[PDB]
Amino acid sequence: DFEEKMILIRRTARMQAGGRRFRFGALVVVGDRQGRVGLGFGKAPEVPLAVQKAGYYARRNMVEVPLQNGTIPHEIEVEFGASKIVLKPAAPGTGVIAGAVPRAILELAGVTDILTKELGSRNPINIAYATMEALRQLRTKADVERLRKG
RNA sequence: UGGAGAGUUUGAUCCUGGCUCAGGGUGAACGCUGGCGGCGUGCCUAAGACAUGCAAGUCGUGCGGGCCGCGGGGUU
Ligand SMILES: [Mg+2]
Ligand SMILES: [Mg+2]
Ligand SMILES: [Mg+2]
Ligand SMILES: [Mg+2]
Ligand SMILES: [Mg+2]
Ligand SMILES: [Mg+2]
Ligand SMILES: [Mg+2]
Ligand SMILES: [Mg+2]
Ligand SMILES: [Mg+2]
Ligand SMILES: [Mg+2]
Ligand SMILES: [Mg+2]
Ligand SMILES: [Mg+2]
Ligand SMILES: [Mg+2]
Repeated sequence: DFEEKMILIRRTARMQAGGRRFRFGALVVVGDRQGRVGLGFGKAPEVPLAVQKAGYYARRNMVEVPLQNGTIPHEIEVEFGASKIVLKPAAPGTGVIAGAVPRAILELAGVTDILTKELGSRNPINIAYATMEALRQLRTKADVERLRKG
């Protein structure tokens, strides 16, 4: 059903009289490679607990990606903080031309041919968030049609 | 029919921002190594200095000769 991908895991530290106190951050992608993708970022005392928490959170955050012959209905450029993502539609045979973060998402989203580009802050966390916002914003001829029918 | 990023400022974080790496190219050079062939290519520096040979001539159907030679004439 849903395939999970781990974007990254960081160790993060905090301070107390005595020393440092770690936590673990986990960014996890989940999708059915059939138009549904979810992002999840969970943290916990230990990695596993974190990951699991991430996965659990991903499923809580789903996006309905309007796949088309394997690509996206058009181009969007989304800015999440200092990270900017650029998604450009492509023909078949192209493949998923993207950095690891946007890829993992696009792939589990069902996207198969797409032109991508990371601009601004390359921060994986905000890039991944930038992506979901991009996809989430994709519209369709029918969608526009609906909106401008009035 | 066309576009991937990564490492590094912090105890940790986000940002800014420089440095650095992965790719492609070259009339190359250097090191270790070196079997065959085809096609290309080879002073990028002193437009510095050059031994030696060759690199622009040809025409007797424009012309008159010199030199070396043969043949035939005008005479007893
Ligand atoms: Mg770090
Ligand atoms: Mg900005
Ligand atoms: Mg990435
Ligand atoms: Mg930058
Ligand atoms: Mg500082
Ligand atoms: Mg440090
Ligand atoms: Mg501080
Ligand atoms: Mg940088
Ligand atoms: Mg040769
Ligand atoms: Mg030659
Ligand atoms: Mg020269
Ligand atoms: Mg010379
Ligand atoms: Mg000269």
